Amino acid sequence: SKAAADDFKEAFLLFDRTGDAKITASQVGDIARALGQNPTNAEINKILGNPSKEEMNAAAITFEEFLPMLQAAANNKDQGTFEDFVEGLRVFDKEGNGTVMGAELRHVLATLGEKMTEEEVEELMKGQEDSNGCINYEAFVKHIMSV
Amino acid sequence: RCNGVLEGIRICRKGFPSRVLYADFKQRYRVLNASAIPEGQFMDSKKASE
Repeated sequence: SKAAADDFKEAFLLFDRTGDAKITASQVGDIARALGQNPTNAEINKILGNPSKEEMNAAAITFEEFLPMLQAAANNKDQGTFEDFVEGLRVFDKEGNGTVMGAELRHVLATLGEKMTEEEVEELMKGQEDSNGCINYEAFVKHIMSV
Repeated sequence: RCNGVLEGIRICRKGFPSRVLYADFKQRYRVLNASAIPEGQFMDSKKASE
């Protein structure tokens, strides 16, 4: 709305590697996340196809399409409730203390639903899981929602 | 019918219908959390599915 945030246009100049002021359709998922929006990858996929837009063939972009797609994704930020994120992992391990065994969270984050690479899974556990093999998800989900 | 076989099936189906045999369970679904389900199925034919 501007509140006209012109820093979204300045961040589009940091993600366009050619400097022509266009951003390919394959970068739009990760740049919506870098502007403070977390649409799921199936949602980013649907919307695209919904609009008869094929992410399979070469794509370019213009700021005039990327701005309204970020504004259509911005209504879905009401789905980001931290009660359900901590209660999900609290149902994932027994006893009254928030600890996932290391390999349980790593294999679930790579193979269940939207596949996260094991390189990204190791980069998200690095520091929050110590050598006991127990990830405290009270501080883990706190630090994941700090970015 | 007269055996009781068909009546045992009935009573079963009232309950937990579909019942998967463990290996038959491994193979077909390992792929779901591939790493952790495969390990389970291989490590203990039963304990695996678990």
